Amino acid sequence: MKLSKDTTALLKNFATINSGIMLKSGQFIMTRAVNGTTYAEANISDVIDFDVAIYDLNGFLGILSLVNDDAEISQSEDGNIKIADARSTIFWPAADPSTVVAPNKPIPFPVASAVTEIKAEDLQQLLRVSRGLQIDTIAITVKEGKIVINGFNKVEDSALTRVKYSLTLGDYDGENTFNFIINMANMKMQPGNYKLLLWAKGKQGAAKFEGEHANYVVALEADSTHDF
Amino acid sequence: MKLSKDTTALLKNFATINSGIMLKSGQFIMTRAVNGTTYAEANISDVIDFDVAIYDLNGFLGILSLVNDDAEISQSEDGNIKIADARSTIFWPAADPSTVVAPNKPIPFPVASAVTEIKAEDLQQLLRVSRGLQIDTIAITVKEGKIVINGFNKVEDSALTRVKYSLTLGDYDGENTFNFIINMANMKMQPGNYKLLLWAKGKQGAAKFEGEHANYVVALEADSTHDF
Amino acid sequence: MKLSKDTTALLKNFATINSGIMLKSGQFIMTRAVNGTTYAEANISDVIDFDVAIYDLNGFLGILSLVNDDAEISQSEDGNIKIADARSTIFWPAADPSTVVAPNKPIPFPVASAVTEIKAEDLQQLLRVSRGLQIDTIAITVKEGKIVINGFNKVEDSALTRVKYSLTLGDYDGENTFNFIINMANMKMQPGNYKLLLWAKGKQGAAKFEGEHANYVVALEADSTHDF
Amino acid sequence: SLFKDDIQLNEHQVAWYSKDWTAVQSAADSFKEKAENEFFEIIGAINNKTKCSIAQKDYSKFMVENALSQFPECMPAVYAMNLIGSGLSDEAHFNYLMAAVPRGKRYGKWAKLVEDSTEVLIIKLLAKRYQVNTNDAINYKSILTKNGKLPLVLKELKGLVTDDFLKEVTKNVKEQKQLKKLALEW
Amino acid sequence: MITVNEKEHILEQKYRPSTIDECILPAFDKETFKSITSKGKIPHIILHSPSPGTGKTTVAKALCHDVNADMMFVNGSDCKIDFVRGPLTNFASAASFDGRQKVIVIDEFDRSGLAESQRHLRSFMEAYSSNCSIIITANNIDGIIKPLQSRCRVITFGQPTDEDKIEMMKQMIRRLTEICKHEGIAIADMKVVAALVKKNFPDFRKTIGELDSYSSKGVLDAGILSLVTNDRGAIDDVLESLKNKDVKQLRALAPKYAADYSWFVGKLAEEIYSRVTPQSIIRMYEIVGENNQYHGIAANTELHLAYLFIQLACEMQWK
DNA sequence: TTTTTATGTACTCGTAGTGTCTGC
DNA sequence: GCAGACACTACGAGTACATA
Ligand SMILES: [Mg+2]
Repeated sequence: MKLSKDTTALLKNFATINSGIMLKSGQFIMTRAVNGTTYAEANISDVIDFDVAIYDLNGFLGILSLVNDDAEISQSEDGNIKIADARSTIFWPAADPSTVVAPNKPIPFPVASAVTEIKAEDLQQLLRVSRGLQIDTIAITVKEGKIVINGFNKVEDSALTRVKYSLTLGDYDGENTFNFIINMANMKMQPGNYKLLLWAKGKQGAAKFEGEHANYVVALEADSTHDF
Repeated sequence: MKLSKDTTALLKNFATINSGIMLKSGQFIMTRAVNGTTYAEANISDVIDFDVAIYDLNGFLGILSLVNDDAEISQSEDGNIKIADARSTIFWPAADPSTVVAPNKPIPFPVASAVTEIKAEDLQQLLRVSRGLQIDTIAITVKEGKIVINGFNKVEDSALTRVKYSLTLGDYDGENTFNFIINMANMKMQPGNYKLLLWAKGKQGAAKFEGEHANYVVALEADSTHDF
Repeated sequence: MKLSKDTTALLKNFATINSGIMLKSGQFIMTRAVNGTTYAEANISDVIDFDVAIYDLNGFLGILSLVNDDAEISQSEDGNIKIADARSTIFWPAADPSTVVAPNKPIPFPVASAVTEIKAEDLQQLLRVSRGLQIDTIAITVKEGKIVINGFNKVEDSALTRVKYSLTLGDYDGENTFNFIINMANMKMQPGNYKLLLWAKGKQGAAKFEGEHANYVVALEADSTHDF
Repeated sequence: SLFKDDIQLNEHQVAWYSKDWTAVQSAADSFKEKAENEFFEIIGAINNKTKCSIAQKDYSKFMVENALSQFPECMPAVYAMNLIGSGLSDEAHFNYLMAAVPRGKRYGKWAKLVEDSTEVLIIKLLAKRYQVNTNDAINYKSILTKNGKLPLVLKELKGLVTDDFLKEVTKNVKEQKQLKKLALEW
Repeated sequence: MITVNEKEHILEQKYRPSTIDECILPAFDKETFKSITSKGKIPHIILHSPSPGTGKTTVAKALCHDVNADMMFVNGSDCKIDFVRGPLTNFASAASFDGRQKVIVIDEFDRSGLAESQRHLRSFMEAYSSNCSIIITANNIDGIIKPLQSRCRVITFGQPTDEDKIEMMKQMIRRLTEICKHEGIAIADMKVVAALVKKNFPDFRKTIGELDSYSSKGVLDAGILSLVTNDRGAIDDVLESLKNKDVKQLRALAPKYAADYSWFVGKLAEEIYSRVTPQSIIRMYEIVGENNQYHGIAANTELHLAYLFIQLACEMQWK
C-alpha cells in the first residue's frame, strides 16, 4: 500500500501535536498530546493493513518524500517498516509502544452544549493576528447576541482584562452565558472551515472542530467560567 | 587566466579533501587527504599556466568570491598569486611545496575485481537517505545475483547487521563473494554518474569512482571481507 | 522626546568608539575614544533639549530597544532620567558629566591637503578582503598618477614591505607625495559612502571620513610620510 | 487532559516523550545539585594520623594549607611548606605535613572576614574615579566622611555603578538592593 | 576456558575475558556480578576505579554477554548532550522483538565538561528505565555527578582485601601461565611470572603488557627474572653514598644526575622517604624543598646538587 | 567538625545569532 | 522563488594549571 500526499499532509499536521503516532489496521488515524490537552482524529482514504508504533513521524514522512510516490509500505520480517521503491529499499525502525503516547480509544464527545461554525478566513486571520500581536490565550464569549472570540496576552495580564483582539463568527440562541478560556498551545489544525462544538460541565470542558478531513478536540484551562 | 565557475566549484570540492592543494601548469588537478583516506583527480576547462601551491584553498576561494567573476589570475612579480579585478587587486601567498600534502604522481588504479555503475539519482538518494536515517557506513556486497549497497548506522548498530538502507545497482555475473565496507565520511565527491570499480587483493583494497570529469579513489574500512 | 531608530542605530555605532556619550542641547551629537585615536560627530534629526551624561551607553540602548519606538525620554524630577511608554516606565541613573570622556571642543578640520572618495561597495570589499587576508593596516598613497589604498598585514610584515591588497580611488592631479598609514582598529564607521579628507602638516595630521550619517576623524599612524 | 483516565507520567516522561527539549532542559537542571568535596578526609589524616593514601585522591596544596592554617599548632608546618614547599610534589607535601604537623583533633570553622558590601562598593568607586590604590581610596573615604562631602561625591559617582561593577563588588544577587541604594544616592 | 580474539595482535587485547567467571575479581564483587547475571536483568551500574586496567570495561561487556543483552557500547567522551537527545533516545524507544534486555555501556564517562549531558542522562533514566539500563565505567568517580552515583549501583574496582589480593594474584599467575602456553612461551622459572604479577598489581593490562615485553626471546628463565626484578632508573649509588657519608662519591655523582635536576630530586626524595626516621622525613622534605626552590636562582647547578648531597648526608638518620 | 588566594593562559561544550543556499 | 534548513562563528560557563 501507498500514501497519497493528502494523507502525508494530514500525518504531518498531526506531527505538530505529537512527535510519534500509533497506527492500527483500518482507515482511521488519530493522535494525542503527551499532556492530553489536545487531540486529533481523521477519516482518510488510504488503508492501514498492519499495526505499528512510530517513534519519529516527521523523519518517517521525510524519508517517504525521499522515495517515489508509488513507494510500497509493509512490515519487514524483523518487525520494522519496509519501504520498497523501484531499486532502493528503506528500513525504518518500529517503536516500542511504551515510549509513544497514544489515545487508548477514540474519544466519545458528549452532547454539544453550544455550536457554531468558523470560515477559513476567520481562522487564518486569527492565526496571523495572534502571531502578530503576540496572543497566547483566547476565549470564546457572548456579547449582545453574537458569539465572539477574544484574545489577550496572559503573560502581560494574569487577570485577562485587556482584549487585544476579537472576531465575530455567528449568533447565539439560548439563555446561558459561557466565557471559555483556552490556551493557544493546543491549536494545531490545518486551515479550512470548521464546525465548532463546545461542551462544558464542571470545571471541565472541551471544544471539537469538525472538518472535511480531520477533527480537532481542545481542552479548556482550569479557571474557565462555565455557568452551565 | 580566468576560472570558470565549474572550475571553482571543483576546487571547493577538492578543498573538502585537503585544506591545501598543489596545482601545476596544465589542465589536470589532483588532491589527497592528509590521512590518506580519499584521493581525487580531475581535468578542467581552464588552463593552469604556472605552478603554485595554496596553503589555504578555502580562503583563496573566498577572496575569489570577493571579486568579479572575470578576474585575472596571474603570477605576481614577487612570486605570489595576483588576482586582478576592476579597481582592486588581491595578492594571495604562494605556499612552500613541502608544506602541502599532495600526491607525488597520479596513482594508477589497478585492474578492478568488480565493476558496476552508479546513476547520479541513486547517489543523490543515498546521500539524502544518509542524512535521514543517519547511516554512517555502507557495504557494497552481492545480493542474489545483483550488486547492492547496504547502509548501516554504526553508532547504534556496531556489528553492521541491521540494514537501514538498501540500493540495487547492477547484477554480478562473477563467482566471487565480497563485502566492501566504506565510511560515509570519505565520500567527498560531487554529484554525477560514476563507474564504480572495486579492487581487492588479500589485505589491499580500494574503491574507484570514474566520472566524466573527476575520479575519486576511496579507502575501504579495515574489516572489509572478500575472497579475491 | 523620542529617539528614532536611526538615532539609536547611530548611537550603537558611537558606543563602538566610546563606552559612554555626553549629549548637549542641540541637534548634534559627538564622541571620542578615551585614548583619543578616533572621534565622531553627527547632525541628528531628533532634538536634544537637556544635557544628560550616559556612562553605560550599551545598557541604555538595551533599555531603549525593549520598550517601543515612541518612548518618551526626559529627566526625572529627583535627578535621574525617565523613559515612559504606554505600558511601562524605566528610571536610569544620570551620571555626572565629569564621569564621561567628551571631546569638549568640536574639532574644526582644516582644509584638506588631499581629497578623494570611496563608495560603500569599495569599503565593503576592502573590509571583506582584510578579514580574509588577515590585513590589519592600510596605506593611502599615490601610485602611477592615481590614489591607491594598499592593505598590509603588519604582524607578518612589520615594515609594510609586501602589499597584500590594493585598491584604486581615482586620479590625484596634485604635486605632492605622501603615504598615510591607518590602523584598521581605529575605523569604527558604519557602512556607506565616504568623502575622504587627508590633512597633514609637519608632525600632525588626520584622516576625515564624511559619510551619509556621521563624520569620523581618525589619527594617522606614527611613521606616516608626506611632503606637504 | 481530555482523557480523564491515565496512570499519568512523571515530568521526565512528559518532557522526553513529547521531545520538547526545553522541558527536558528544565528536568535536567532539576538535578543541578553542585559543590562536592572530600578534602577534609585528607586533613584529618594529617591531624589524626590516620592512614590515608593520596595516590588515588585529589589533592590541593592551597586548601590543605589554608585548612591547617586555622590553628596555631600547625602554623610552623604550613609556613615551612609555604616557603620551601611550593616546588614539592603533592605526595611529598602531604607526607611532610603528616610527619611534621603534631597530632590533634582540631576541626573547626574557618575565620572569615564579614564585609560591608556597601562600604566595599564605596571604596571601589572612589578607587575607580580617582585612579588610586585601595588604601588611598579608604583614606579618601575617611576624609570625605569627616568633611560631609561624601554624599556630594557619592552623588557625582552614582552613575559609575554599572551592573558589571556590582559583580566585582559582590556576587550575591541581592546586589540589586545596592543598585537601588546607589540609584537613591543623593 | 580462555577467550582469544584472533583479530587482535596486542596481547592484552587478544586475551580479554568474555565472561564474568573468567575475570579475576574480588570474591564479593564476583559474587555480586554472578548474582546480577543469574537474576537475568541488569540494573544501572557504575564501575569505577582510578587504577587503570582492573576490569571495568571487561566486566561491563561480560555482564552484557552473560545476560545476552542488546548492548550499545559508546565512548563516553562522545556521549554529549546531542548523543543523549538522539542516539540514546532512538535506542531506548526502539521496539525489541526478541526479549533481549537493552543495555547501554558508556565507557569512560568521567569528563567534567560533560556534566550537563550527565544531568540530561539522569532525566533520561527517569523516562526510559523500563526500556533499558546503563553501565557506566569511569576512572575519576568525581567526574560522575552525584545524582548518577545515587541512582546506580556504584562498584569500586581495585579495592580488594589482603586475602582477596593473594587469591587474585594466584589467579593472575595461573592466567599468565595459560597465556604463555597458548602463545608458545616456554616458562623455565615461574618466579618471573610471580614477579610480573606482584610488580604490576592491580593493573592487569600492564601485567600482560609486561609479559609480552619481557617474553621477547620466547623463554622465561633466570635472565628475564633478573631483568624484571631490576630497576632501570634505580638511584642506589647516591643512596648508598649518602648512607656512608661518602663525600668523594657524592662529589663524583653530582654531575651524573645534575642534568635532570627536577626528576632526580623528586625520585631522591621518594626513595629517601622510606629509609629514614619520621623526623628525618621532616628534615629531608625541608632540605629538598629549599634546594629545589632555589634551583633557577643558584649559579652553579652541579655545585647546588652537591650541596644538597652534603646536607642530606649530614642530616639524615637512616633506619 | 569545617570548604577556596590573583593573574595569565588553554581547552571544551552548549547555544544563540547569522549568513547563505536552496525544494515543492 | 522564498521560507526554512544547514552550517559556521562568537560568546558565556565550567574546568584546569603555573606562578606568585
Ligand atoms: Mg576501559
